[PDB]
Amino acid sequence: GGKGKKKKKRIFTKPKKPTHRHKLEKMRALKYFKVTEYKVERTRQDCPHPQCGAGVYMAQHKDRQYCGKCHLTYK
Amino acid sequence: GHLDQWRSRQKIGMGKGARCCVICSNQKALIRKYELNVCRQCFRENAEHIGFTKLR
Amino acid sequence: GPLSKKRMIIRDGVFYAELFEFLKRELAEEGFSGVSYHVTTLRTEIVIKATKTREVLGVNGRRIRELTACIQQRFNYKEGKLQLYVERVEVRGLSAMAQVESLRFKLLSNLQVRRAAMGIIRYVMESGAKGCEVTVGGKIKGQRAKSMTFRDGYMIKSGTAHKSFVDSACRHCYMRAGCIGVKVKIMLPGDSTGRNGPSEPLPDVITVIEPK
Amino acid sequence: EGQTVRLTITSRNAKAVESVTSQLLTRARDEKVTIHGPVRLPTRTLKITTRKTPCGNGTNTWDTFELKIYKRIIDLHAPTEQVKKITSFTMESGVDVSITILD
Amino acid sequence: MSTYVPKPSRDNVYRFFFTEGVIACKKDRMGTWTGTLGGNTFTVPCIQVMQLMRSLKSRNLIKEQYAWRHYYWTLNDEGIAYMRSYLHLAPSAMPNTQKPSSVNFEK
RNA sequence: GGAACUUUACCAGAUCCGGACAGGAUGAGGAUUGACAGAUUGAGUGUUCUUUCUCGAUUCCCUGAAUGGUGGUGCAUGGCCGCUUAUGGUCGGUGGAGUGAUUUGUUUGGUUGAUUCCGUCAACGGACGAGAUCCAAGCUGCCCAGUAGAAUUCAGAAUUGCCCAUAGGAUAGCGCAUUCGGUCGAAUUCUUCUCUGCGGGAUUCCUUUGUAAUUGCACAAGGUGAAAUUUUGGGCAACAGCAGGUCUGUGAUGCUCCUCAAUGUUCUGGGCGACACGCGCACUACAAUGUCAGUGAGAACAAGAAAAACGACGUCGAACCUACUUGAUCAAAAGAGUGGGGAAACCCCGGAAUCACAUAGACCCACUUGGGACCGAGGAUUGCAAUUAUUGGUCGCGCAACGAGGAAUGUCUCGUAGGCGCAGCUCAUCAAACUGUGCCGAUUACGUCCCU
Ligand SMILES: [K+]
Ligand SMILES: [K+]
Ligand SMILES: [Mg+2]
Ligand SMILES: [Mg+2]
Ligand SMILES: [Mg+2]
Ligand SMILES: [Mg+2]
Ligand SMILES: [Mg+2]
Ligand SMILES: [Mg+2]
Ligand SMILES: [Mg+2]
Ligand SMILES: [Mg+2]
Ligand SMILES: [Mg+2]
Ligand SMILES: [Mg+2]
Ligand SMILES: [Mg+2]
Ligand SMILES: [Mg+2]
Ligand SMILES: [Mg+2]
Ligand SMILES: [Mg+2]
Ligand SMILES: [Mg+2]
Ligand SMILES: [Mg+2]
Ligand SMILES: [Mg+2]
Ligand SMILES: [Mg+2]
Ligand SMILES: [Mg+2]
Ligand SMILES: [Mg+2]
Ligand SMILES: [Mg+2]
Ligand SMILES: [Mg+2]
Ligand code: NA
Ligand code: NA
Ligand code: NA
Ligand SMILES: [Zn+2]
Repeated sequence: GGKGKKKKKRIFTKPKKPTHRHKLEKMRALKYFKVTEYKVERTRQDCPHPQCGAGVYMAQHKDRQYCGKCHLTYK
Repeated sequence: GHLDQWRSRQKIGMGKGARCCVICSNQKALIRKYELNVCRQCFRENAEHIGFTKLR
Repeated sequence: GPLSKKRMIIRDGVFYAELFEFLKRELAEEGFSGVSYHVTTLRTEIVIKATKTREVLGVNGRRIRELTACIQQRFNYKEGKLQLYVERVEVRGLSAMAQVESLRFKLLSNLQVRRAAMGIIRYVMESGAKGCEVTVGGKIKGQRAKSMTFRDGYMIKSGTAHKSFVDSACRHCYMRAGCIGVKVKIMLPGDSTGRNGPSEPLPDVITVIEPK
Repeated sequence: EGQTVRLTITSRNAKAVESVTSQLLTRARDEKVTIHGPVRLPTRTLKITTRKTPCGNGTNTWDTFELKIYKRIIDLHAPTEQVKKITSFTMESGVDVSITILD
Repeated sequence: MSTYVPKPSRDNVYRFFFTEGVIACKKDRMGTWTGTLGGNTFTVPCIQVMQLMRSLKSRNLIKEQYAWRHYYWTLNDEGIAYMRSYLHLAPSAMPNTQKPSSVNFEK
């Protein structure tokens, strides 16, 4: 037996893990658009998934061209 | 993700955890005869309304 | 395929019990005394019995339409298949449900338990009841709980005929100290048509016809 | 001779089911249709036995709750319009009347 | 499983809540609630509906009743007043429970 | 409360906010949400991290607050239940008695299970309980059947008289010989059996050279009868109480505790099962009034499938239970195919087990063909998951006790005890439990206050 529903307050070996926050990208549309004097070009490729908003720009991570919705990675 | 893991075992819908009292949501001592799905304590309080009576 | 007869009556009873509980919780301030329904090929025709007929109705039927929408959404009734009606209780004092709710309201108004219970007993007997019994239990005087019973007139307890001759109701009272249980039992008088009685003499009463 | 229509009357109330059956029979006799006979099917008793206590203390006492189901059937050789006319009246609450065509 | 209710779902529940003055939802944390709007069908998670109604109740925009694992939420006068302002509905618009009755609910 | 996960309240860990709302700080090219891949990790878990996308005013951010809790306290409570207590008990009004607490009523006596009655009476009138009422069973009337059955008459079939066994006893037949629920015949007629909503029927009714009575209330034997005393078995059940149980039934609840590395809520794993031992309650036995292997005749109460889901084009159609066939040119358990049933309709003419058999069957008093505990190996089945055997089936193990059980101790008086199975209930899978049901069916007493 033991104390009924009591806060033992044990000691944690692993340090407390932080909480994830959105990484701000200032002027994301500025980096996506490539306005050559004016013909605006899309540096990121348009989505190849019609159901997942056909035309939404994918990511440009090193060696990965995934999208946010369809998650159709290119590598 | 966390949404995929959230209540994944409950989504299976088998065993006592799937079932509950239709009146009080308790999962203990459920009467499943005639598909009543009412816990015994709730059934005693609501027996007359359902139509049952205490004969012999 | 179609449900068996056993399953059908079980479904009807469960629906009635749910409907009764919903109406009792909703129309607590009104003297909700019972509910009946009659399913036909056209509609459902739920009839609600209450004492404060205008209060449950609302203005232009606003509340009764709200109740109809609640029942229709809960049980997935199609359009033009559910209809609600409000009927007034013939005698307020002979309904145990109405009196116990009134006693609950009196106790929440911070009144003396003895005075409130005697007032309920008085009104019940002026209504024409053969007897009335009121029970109040819980933390009344102090920390130590106690139960007091107030009686007047006739009241039968044993057998099976007491179920037909006695109307009973119990309610919870939520006070600052805790829960208070109120019970009202009314020995209904004989009625010709059974609207306010069982329409039968007591099981142990024998009457000898006066010769002509 | 003609098509046969089956009236199935079921109710939890014995008095209600009997009154509906009598009213249906009387209306059929008024319409002069050939009825076979009101057959009283066996009464079915739904039994639920539960422990009285809500906690499991003391002598293990039990509650036997019973629900009785009454069923009647009436056979008559009448056109569907005539059976609809016979059936069209005010029934008691809690009584179920079903229409079946025999083949 | 999330209470992050999308805005399009919010006004869809809001549109139903104005058309029919009450909303009934079973207290199942893994079920889906179905409405009608004006003839179509839309489904929104019950957890999102309960979160929206809890916000309305905390603001005193609705009245809440509960019985047999089912919620019943009903809009009061403040609720409909806020309801019209949010939806930008035409003035004097009233729910089905407040439109002209012409129906006798007596006996 | 028969827990593999869930239940679950416990343990070792990781998730989510399911902290509404209000006020602040922040915030449009961004308040936030959600994630590819690699690595962190038990987690091809965006949990967190690197990297970027995506979301969008839904949310963070912090202060109060709020919320949830099978957290405490049943010695703060409601409700319910158990017990006091299965017996006959309980209380006013007015009147009598007492300074008063209180008493009388509510009693000498007899009778009754009964404070049930008669009778008496400083009490008189009442109220509850008891009785009555209610449910079920036994007999019976009306009604009634194409969801129950029966009997005749024509057809269609089968046995058919000389037969006496391996040794073949006992046991009714002495105008027309029997048999055929597949003969998936055809006509008639009917309500003996069955179904059941209301009725009937039993009450001390009848009779004693009876007990009593000199009055009554009644009792005992027999009669009548399906039933002869509360007909039988249940349900209900007063008034006073208990610091009985339950905060592990509820959106029943005061006070109190935790509340974003939580006592909330999920997910993973383990535990609730863990054994030198003690105790309650069961199951199986110790064998011949038996065990095996055959064969026969034969119950009752009961259960059975699903939607604001999904597939098909506002209706079926698959979840449930079953019958038949197949598997089968070769074990069981399986696996399949087809058909039926919403349940008096299919299961089903419900082939239950005790039981019976002149079965000319095996065993022959022994831990033995008694007893199957423990254990090994193959295979199948339920489940998302079977290891700590889920559960059947097969062959082994039977050298595990146990040969009738010390002191003590439980229940029981008629279709009862005891035995014997069956159904329901828990249930995806699993009854040595419980709730009911029928089958086979006694010994003893019908008495007492010795024990309690
Ligand atoms: K006095
Ligand atoms: K074996
Ligand atoms: Mg009485
Ligand atoms: Mg009685
Ligand atoms: Mg188990
Ligand atoms: Mg577990
Ligand atoms: Mg766990
Ligand atoms: Mg939040
Ligand atoms: Mg918890
Ligand atoms: Mg709780
Ligand atoms: Mg207590
Ligand atoms: Mg208590
Ligand atoms: Mg305790
Ligand atoms: Mg006295
Ligand atoms: Mg105690
Ligand atoms: Mg508490
Ligand atoms: Mg245990
Ligand atoms: Mg034998
Ligand atoms: Mg053996
Ligand atoms: Mg597992
Ligand atoms: Mg095996
Ligand atoms: Mg042996
Ligand atoms: Mg058990
Ligand atoms: Mg004694
Ligand atoms: Na007195
Ligand atoms: Na006789
Ligand atoms: Na429960
Ligand atoms: Zn319940």
